[PDB]
Amino acid sequence: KTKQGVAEAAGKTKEGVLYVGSKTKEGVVHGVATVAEKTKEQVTNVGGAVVTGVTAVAQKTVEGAGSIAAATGFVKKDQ
Amino acid sequence: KTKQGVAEAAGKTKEGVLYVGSKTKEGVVHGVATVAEKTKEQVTNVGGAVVTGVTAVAQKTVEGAGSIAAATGFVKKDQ
Amino acid sequence: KTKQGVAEAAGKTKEGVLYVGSKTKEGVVHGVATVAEKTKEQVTNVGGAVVTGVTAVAQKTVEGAGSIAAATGFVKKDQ
Amino acid sequence: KTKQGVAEAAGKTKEGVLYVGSKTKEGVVHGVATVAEKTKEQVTNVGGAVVTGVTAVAQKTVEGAGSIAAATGFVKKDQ
Amino acid sequence: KTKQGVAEAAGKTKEGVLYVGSKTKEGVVHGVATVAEKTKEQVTNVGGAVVTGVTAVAQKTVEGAGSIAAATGFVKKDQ
Amino acid sequence: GVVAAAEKTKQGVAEAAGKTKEGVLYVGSKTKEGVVHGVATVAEKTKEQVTNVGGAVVTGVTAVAQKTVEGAGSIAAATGFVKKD
Amino acid sequence: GVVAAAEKTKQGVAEAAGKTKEGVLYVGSKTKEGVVHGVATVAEKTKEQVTNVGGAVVTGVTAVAQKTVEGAGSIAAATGFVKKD
Amino acid sequence: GVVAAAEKTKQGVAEAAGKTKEGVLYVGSKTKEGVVHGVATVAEKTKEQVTNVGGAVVTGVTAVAQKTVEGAGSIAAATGFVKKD
Amino acid sequence: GVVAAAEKTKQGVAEAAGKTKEGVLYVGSKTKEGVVHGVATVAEKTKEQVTNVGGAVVTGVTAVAQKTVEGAGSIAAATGFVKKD
Amino acid sequence: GVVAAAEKTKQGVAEAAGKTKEGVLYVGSKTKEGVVHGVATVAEKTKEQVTNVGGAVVTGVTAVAQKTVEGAGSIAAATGFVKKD
Ligand SMILES: Cc1cccc(C)c1NC(=O)Cn1nc(Cc2ccccc2)c2ccccc2c1=O
Ligand SMILES: Cc1cccc(C)c1NC(=O)Cn1nc(Cc2ccccc2)c2ccccc2c1=O
Ligand SMILES: Cc1cccc(C)c1NC(=O)Cn1nc(Cc2ccccc2)c2ccccc2c1=O
Ligand SMILES: Cc1cccc(C)c1NC(=O)Cn1nc(Cc2ccccc2)c2ccccc2c1=O
Ligand SMILES: Cc1cccc(C)c1NC(=O)Cn1nc(Cc2ccccc2)c2ccccc2c1=O
Repeated sequence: KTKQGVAEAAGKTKEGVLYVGSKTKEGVVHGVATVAEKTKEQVTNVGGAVVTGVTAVAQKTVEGAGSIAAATGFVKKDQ
Repeated sequence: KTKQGVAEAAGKTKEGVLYVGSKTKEGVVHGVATVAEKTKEQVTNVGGAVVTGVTAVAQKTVEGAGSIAAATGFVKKDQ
Repeated sequence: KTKQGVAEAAGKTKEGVLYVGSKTKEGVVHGVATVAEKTKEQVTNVGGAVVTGVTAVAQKTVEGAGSIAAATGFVKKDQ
Repeated sequence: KTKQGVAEAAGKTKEGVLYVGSKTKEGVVHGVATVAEKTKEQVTNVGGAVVTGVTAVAQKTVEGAGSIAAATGFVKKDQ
Repeated sequence: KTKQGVAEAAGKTKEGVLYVGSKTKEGVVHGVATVAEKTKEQVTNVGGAVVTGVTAVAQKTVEGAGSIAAATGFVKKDQ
Repeated sequence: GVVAAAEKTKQGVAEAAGKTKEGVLYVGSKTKEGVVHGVATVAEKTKEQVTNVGGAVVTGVTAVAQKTVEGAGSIAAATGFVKKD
Repeated sequence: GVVAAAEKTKQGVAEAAGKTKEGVLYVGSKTKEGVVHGVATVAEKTKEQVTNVGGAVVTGVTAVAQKTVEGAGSIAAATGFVKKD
Repeated sequence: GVVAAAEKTKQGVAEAAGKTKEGVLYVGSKTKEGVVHGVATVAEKTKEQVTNVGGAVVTGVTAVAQKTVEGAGSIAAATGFVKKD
Repeated sequence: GVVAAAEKTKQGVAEAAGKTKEGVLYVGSKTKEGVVHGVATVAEKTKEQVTNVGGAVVTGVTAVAQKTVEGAGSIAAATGFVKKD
Repeated sequence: GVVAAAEKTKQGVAEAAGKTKEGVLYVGSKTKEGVVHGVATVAEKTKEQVTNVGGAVVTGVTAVAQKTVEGAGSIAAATGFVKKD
């Protein structure tokens, strides 16, 4: 037997009100807020990569080796 | 046996009100907010990549190796 | 036996009100909001890629290796 | 037997109100806020990588070796 | 038997109100706030990497050797 | 006098505003005004006797949520001789 | 007098504003005004006797949440002779 | 007099503002005004007797949350002869 | 007189502001105004007798949270002859 | 007179401000104004007798949290003849 990332809840009663709940979060992006007010941005690009926005990436994988969740704003010239 | 990312809930009663609930979240992007007010953006691009918007990516995979969830704003010139 | 990303809920009673619920979320994008007010955008592009909008991608796959969920705003010139 | 990252809760009563709950968070990005007001940004790029935005990456993997969660703003010229 | 990162809670009563809860956090980034007001940034880049934004990365892995959670703003020219 | 000009350009934007007043805006926000959440009551053997003569009585398990803009919110009001001239 | 100019450019933006007043804005925020959360009561054998004559009485398990803008929020008010001229 | 100019450039921005007044803004924030959270009461054998004549009485398990802007928030008010001229 | 200029550049920004007044802003902050949290009461055998004549009485387990801007917050007020001219 | 200039540059920023007044800002901060936290009371056999005539009485387990801006916060006020001219 093997348990990994398991949320367990048990409750027992005879008379009254009983509440049982279980929650699980794996690879979750929650609550991203961005505000830009009266912002000046001047970009001159020649063959490059420029990133100025908002990026939110959430990845969950099982039995995955070598995976990349995010790769933002890069120049790759492998030979 | 093997349990991975399992949410379990059990409840028992005789008289009254009983509530049982279970929730699971895997690779979930939740709550992304962006505001731009009176923002000036001037972009000149010659053969490059420029990203200024909002990107939200959520990926869930099983038995997947080498997967890329997001690749935003890049220049690739592999030989 | 093998359990992965399983939400389980069980309830038992004799008299009264009983509520049982189970929810599962895998590769889900939820709640993306964007506002642009009085925003000036000037873009000059010559052979490149420019992205300024809103992108929301959700991907769920099983037994998929090398999959890419999102690839936004890139220049590819592989040889 | 083996337990890893397991949240367990148990409750028992006879009469009254009983509440049982369990929560689990693995690889979760929560609560990212950014504000830019009256900000001036001038960028000149020639074959490089410039990143000025907001990046939020959350990755959860099982049996994954060599995985990279985030790789932002880099130049790679491997031979 | 082996327990690692396990949150356990148990409660027992006869009459009254009983509350049982368990929480677990592994590889979680919480509460990142950044404010830039009237900030001037001038960047000239020629073949390099410049990073000025906000980066929040959270990674949780099991049986993963050699994994890199974040690699921001670097130049790699391995031979 | 407010003047905005743009001459001899390739892409030009010229905006002029005399007076401007911004407003209220919500983006991905949650609000709760006058909200009752999660009330649980258990009673086994309760004896209640009420003798009310010309008054307001509130008895039992009561869960009241009120949201008022230009009025009054009351639960029990035993008044008299209310006049507006 | 407010003047903004931009001449002999490739990309030019010229904005002029006389008077500006910003507003209220919420981005990914949560608010709670007058919220009752998580009330649990257990009673076994309670005896209650109420004799009310011309008054306001609040009895029992009471959970009240009120949110008022331009009015008064009251639970029990036994008044008299309320006039507005 | 407020003047902003930009001449002989490739990318040029010129903004001029006479008077500016910023506003209130919330980004990823939580607020709690008048919030009652986590009230638990256990009673076994309680005897209550109330004899009210022309007054306001609050009895029992009471959980009140109030949020008022331009008014008064009261729980028990036994007044009289309220007039506005 | 406020003047801002930028001439003979490749990337140029020129902003001029006469008068500026910043505002209030919250970023990733939490606020608690008038909050009651975590109240637990246990009573076994309590005897209560109340005889109220023309007054305000608050009895029992009471949890009150109030947040007022331009008004008064009271729990028990037994007044009389309230007038505004 | 406030003048800012930038001439013969590659990247140039010129900002001029006559009068500036900063505001209040919170970044990752927590505030608690009028907060009651963690009140536990245990009573076994308590006898209470109250005889109130034209007054304000507060009795029992009381947990009150108040936050007021432009008003008064009172718990028990037995006054009379309140007038404003
Ligand atoms: C709630 C309650 C119960 C029992 C005793 C009382 C005093 C109250 N309070 C109020 O009625 C508050 N009020 N008063 C007035 C003015 C008015 C009232 C009665 C007769 C003539 C004029 C009013 C007018 C227009 C729209 C709303 C309202 C309002 O809401
Ligand atoms: C809540 C309550 C219960 C019992 C006893 C009292 C005194 C109160 N308090 C109030 O009624 C407060 N109030 N007063 C007025 C003015 C007014 C009241 C009555 C008659 C004529 C004029 C009012 C007018 C318009 C909209 C709201 C309101 C308001 O809310
Ligand atoms: C809550 C309560 C219970 C019992 C006894 C009292 C004194 C109070 N307090 C108040 O009514 C406070 N108040 N007063 C006034 C003015 C006014 C009141 C009554 C009659 C005529 C005018 C008012 C007007 C408009 C909107 C709100 C309000 C308000 O809220
Ligand atoms: C809470 C309470 C209970 C019992 C006894 C008292 C004195 C109080 N206190 C107050 O009513 C405070 N107050 N007063 C006034 C002015 C006013 C009051 C009554 C009649 C005519 C005018 C008022 C006007 C407009 C909006 C709010 C308010 C307010 O809040
Ligand atoms: C809380 C309380 C209980 C019982 C006895 C008293 C004296 C108090 N204190 C106050 O009412 C304080 N107060 N006074 C006034 C002025 C005023 C009051 C009554 C009648 C006419 C005018 C007021 C006006 C507008 C908004 C708020 C308020 C306020 O809050």
